[PDB]
Amino acid sequence: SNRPVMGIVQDTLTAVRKFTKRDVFLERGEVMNLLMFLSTWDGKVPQPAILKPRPLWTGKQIFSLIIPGHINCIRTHSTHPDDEDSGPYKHISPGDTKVVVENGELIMGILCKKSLGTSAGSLVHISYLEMGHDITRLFYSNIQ
Amino acid sequence: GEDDAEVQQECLHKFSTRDYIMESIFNTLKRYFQAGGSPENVIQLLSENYTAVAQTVNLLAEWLIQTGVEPVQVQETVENHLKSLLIKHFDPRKADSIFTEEGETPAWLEQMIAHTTWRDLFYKLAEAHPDCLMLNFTVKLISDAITSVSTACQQLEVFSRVLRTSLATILDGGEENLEKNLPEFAKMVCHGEHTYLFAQAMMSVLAQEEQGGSAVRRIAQEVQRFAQEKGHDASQITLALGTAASYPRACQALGAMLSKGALNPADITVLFKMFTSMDPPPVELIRVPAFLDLFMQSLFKPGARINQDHKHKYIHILAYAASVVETWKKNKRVSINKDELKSTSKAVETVHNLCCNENASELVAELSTLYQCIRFPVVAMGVLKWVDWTVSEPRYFQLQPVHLALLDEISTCHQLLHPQVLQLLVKLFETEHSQLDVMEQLELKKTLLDRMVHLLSRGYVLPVVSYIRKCLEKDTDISLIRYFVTEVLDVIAPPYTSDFVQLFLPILENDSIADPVTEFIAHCKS
Amino acid sequence: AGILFEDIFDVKDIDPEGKKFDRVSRLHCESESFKMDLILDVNIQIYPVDLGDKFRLVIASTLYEDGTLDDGEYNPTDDRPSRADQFEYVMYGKVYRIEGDETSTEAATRLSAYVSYGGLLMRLQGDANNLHGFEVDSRVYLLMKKLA
Amino acid sequence: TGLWLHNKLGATDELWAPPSIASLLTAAVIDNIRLCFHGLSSAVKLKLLLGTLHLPRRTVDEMKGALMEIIQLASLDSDPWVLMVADILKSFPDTGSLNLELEEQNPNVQDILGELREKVGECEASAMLPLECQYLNKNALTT
Amino acid sequence: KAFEKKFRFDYTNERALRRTLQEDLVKDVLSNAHIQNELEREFERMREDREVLRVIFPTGDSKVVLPCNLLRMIWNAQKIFHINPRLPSDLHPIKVVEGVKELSKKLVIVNGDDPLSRQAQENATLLFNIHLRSTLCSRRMAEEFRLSGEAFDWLLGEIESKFNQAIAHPGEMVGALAAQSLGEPATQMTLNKNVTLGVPRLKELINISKKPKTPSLTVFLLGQSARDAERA
Amino acid sequence: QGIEQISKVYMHLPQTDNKKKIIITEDGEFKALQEWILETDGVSLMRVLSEKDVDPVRTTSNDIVEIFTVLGIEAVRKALERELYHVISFDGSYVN
Repeated sequence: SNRPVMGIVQDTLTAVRKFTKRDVFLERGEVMNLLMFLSTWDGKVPQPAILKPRPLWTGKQIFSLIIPGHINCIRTHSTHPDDEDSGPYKHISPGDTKVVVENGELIMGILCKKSLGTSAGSLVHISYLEMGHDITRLFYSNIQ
Repeated sequence: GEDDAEVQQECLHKFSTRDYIMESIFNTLKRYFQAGGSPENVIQLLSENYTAVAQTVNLLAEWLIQTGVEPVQVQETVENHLKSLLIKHFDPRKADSIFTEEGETPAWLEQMIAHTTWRDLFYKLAEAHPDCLMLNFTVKLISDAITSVSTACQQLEVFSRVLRTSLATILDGGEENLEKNLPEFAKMVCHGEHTYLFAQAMMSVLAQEEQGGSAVRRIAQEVQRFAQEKGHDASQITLALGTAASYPRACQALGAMLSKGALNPADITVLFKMFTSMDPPPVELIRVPAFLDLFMQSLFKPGARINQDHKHKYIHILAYAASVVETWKKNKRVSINKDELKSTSKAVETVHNLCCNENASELVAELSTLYQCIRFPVVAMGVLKWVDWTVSEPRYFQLQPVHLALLDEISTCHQLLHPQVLQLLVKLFETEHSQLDVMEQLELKKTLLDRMVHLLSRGYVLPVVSYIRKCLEKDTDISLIRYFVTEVLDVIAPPYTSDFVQLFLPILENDSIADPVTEFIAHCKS
Repeated sequence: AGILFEDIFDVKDIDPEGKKFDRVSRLHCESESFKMDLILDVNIQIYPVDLGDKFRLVIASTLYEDGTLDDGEYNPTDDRPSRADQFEYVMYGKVYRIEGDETSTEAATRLSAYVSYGGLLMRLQGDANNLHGFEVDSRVYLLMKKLA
Repeated sequence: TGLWLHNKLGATDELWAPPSIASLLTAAVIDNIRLCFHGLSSAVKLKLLLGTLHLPRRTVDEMKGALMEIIQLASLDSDPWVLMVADILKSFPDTGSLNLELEEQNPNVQDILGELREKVGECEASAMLPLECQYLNKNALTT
Repeated sequence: KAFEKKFRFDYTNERALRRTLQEDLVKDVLSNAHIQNELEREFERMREDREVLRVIFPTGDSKVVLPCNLLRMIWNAQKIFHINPRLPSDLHPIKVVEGVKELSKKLVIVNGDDPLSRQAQENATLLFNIHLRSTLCSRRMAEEFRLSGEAFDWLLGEIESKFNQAIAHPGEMVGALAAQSLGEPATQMTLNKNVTLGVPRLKELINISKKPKTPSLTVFLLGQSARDAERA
Repeated sequence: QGIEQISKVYMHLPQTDNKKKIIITEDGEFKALQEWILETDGVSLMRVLSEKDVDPVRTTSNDIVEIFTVLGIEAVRKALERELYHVISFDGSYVN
């Protein structure tokens, strides 16, 4: 069915849905711990999404390092309110329900089955079609 | 060198061309006869190609008049042809050249202006050219017989004199002719903010008169509405003009809300805290029409963005606006009635809950509490805007229309809402759907006609029959007017005042049946 | 300078569609001077803001107030005088969209610039003259300070 | 500053202040209008003086003296437009309100009042009330 | 109307070309009628392609499976070369037309030069060529994508490479692959007018039977009986 | 009256757009008209196609051997493809 046969599964799928929420904030030690497990990490700590009153990184900000290359993707979270695409807040999302990967960076949205699962057009599918099987293998392991 | 070898050929082109003798022929002939050469063959060239098109026209036009066809058809055809040729070939530079050779256009202009079509020609020519001297002079002078807004506001004195004359006509217009008397003034005021501020300040000072200045205040609010329609924020105008300066918090809050053309929980919270304080600012301060329309579209369109912790705050401020009695002891609020507040807020709350729930059958379920609660006027306005936006959806009549019944409670129980209800149904009487066929469109139209006849029975008779006359003269087929007369003469009891006959019977001349029509015509002519 | 934009805003709504994230609120703010509409997601937990507040906003290309490029990398040990010292709330994001009212015939009069500070989204709508510093896929710093 | 006012207000089709005028002004310019207020066409002078209103209340309160002097200049221009906007807007930059005893020896305002005073007095009968009265309960409505 | 508005290139409104293209390209487009005839021919063959799609897809379903994701490749071209869509582009429309033409020459499924091989080549890549000409039309390339010359060349190279990577490799046991790909969903197929479905129906289709459980005729009507319930 | 081996005939308007009468209006837009279809039990395709005021083009069966006997080998190829595509895609799953 010209789609990925394997996607992200139970615990890590629920946990990455919770991780890429808009209000996930990680302090310095937490991100320094998490980047240990990122095999493809180039060793540069990204600039935090919030510098003052305290350095904090977003879950999407850390996940953007997991996304390889410069792939670009558009999907919708499972709880995407249809009629959001018609309202004034089209390209800004109140519920953060539209996932937009841009140049290998997750700039908005909450990932779920509809963007990391086995569905055709999912992020892992585009990762395979663009970066090849090896980089997608590393992408899977790093997400896990 | 001598231009003879070129200018003589320039003239001979207009001599030997087919058919030019009848003209600048004199000027070119003078340029040639002074240039010498062969002037004898010039006349032969002029008359050689004289095809006698003019006498051909004599024969043809007099034969069309021989045919018994109306010659005024020929007049309209010739006028349309020549006027269209002028408009297609009008040059503003040459109009200004006619101005340059002499300031006042010679008698050809003053003979054209006697013709209505040429007066309309000059209107369309000069309404778009605010700097062409001929065109500006013509439009201004014809106004002395549209006054162009650029020359209306070019100085105080012209603006003031046209302003006061036009405002006198508006006040003479009563409550109907303002529609024609106000725009010519309003669009004149709505061109600049300085002419604006001046006219608004004049109308504000005029409004202090208790001998009708309420109407000048009304017209000032209407001009402010139009200034908003031209995309100009007159918020701070109304602030510094009214008693906003008496309360800076209410000033900044309200003015921000008006400048955006929308509400917000912040300014609303400011006003809520102000009216929750022991010194509530004046209820006149918030009683502004567009502001209350913002309340309507916040509480009665689907959406807008809303919090429950502020839903009641919007509701309570609107209740304070619609309920509280402040008595002025020489501009001193000394007695504050807030006793008819809580019931009004409760009714507004329940009705807004229903309206923003996007109700039909559930309306009929709680129609008891509705017609209990429409007795509140502000609630009646809110339901009116809600049912307007629901029913104004394209093809809302193919799926439930109970909503049209509710106007019966509104208009009957609130006299001053007669103008809104008819001015709602004027849109609905023009409903047209390809899905709901012309049969169903006529069904809905006849239903709305019954509503308009009921509203006529409440006394709103002059504008009803005037618009019925206008749409018959236009749109409204003779079947609809006959059904109008059927329902009317089936419900209206004699005597019939001539203020109603003067429009109802001379449009009833088209038909004679619905026999009650014969009785009506005989009684109202005898 | 490196300041793409500066203004003073006032919060006209806090969380309009109802609370959807227990630490983040979508402020809607107006500007009195430039008359820009602002939507901005703010982490209220560390920087609590309530309704009717006022604050200076600044969108800057860099923080070192010398034109020196930031390098887009976290350096906790920076001796250069940072502009962030004059502000309470500092976020770092990327402009990812610049819409406008342009037609194929005429340029835009009104522009809407969208920025994503790690997920926290901002839109800034207003006249095009004040948003000429914004260009897509460029990094920006949002510097916000409450005003008394 | 004068050519700056030209480049921000050169368009004569807009006789209004441009939206966001305080931003299309600057506090430096709020002070510096006095240098070349009388240098532009009178239309531009008017648009500037009217732009004074949309500026924030506090920003005007800080530079109230500058707008006071600018209105004093506005009361001198030959075009009566500038004279009456100065007359109306004398008090705003420091008080926050406008003049309202505006029959101020201007024969044009004298014509307006001398006609419309008695015209309104004649038209008191069936004088269409403001549009606020529709939404109010009967007690305040009568009061 | 919408198709012509969105796809037919306009070379008669100078303002649009100034907004979308650099002034030298605008003068080049407006000056000579050769390029204008080329763009007219482009739109005409796109209209022919539209009719071909209409007869192929009578149900109007635009979703279709194809090798190369042209929109994603255009987006990657935009974000690799930092295309600014706010500025006029430097890409000739004629260069777009000739580039898509030579690219379509390069995409070969069946090779040869006799009429039979050429016709089979046209038919094999008909739908993808239609999609390519519609997606990379100079109208959309100049209006909404705004790609530069180097970006467009990179895009053509990537389309060529990915298409050549998409051709079926010889020796692949497509029979077994089809058998497994059609046998796997039978393990998920269950059973809930009333019509037989699931693995009984699949059985009967493969196990071709003279006795259907629920034989039927979805018979259609054409006259007024199609809409008239009484006549039906 | 009636053709044998036809024990029941259900008449209905399909609300799903797949069986709706899809046309291209003069503007070039796809419009899905709602038209009555009849679905029967038991098949005699030659007879029902031979009937009067019956669409002889769109009328089809779910019985593949009937299609082969009456229409041919390419017709039953296409009909078999559509039938097993239907039974696969009925549950929402997709296969190439």
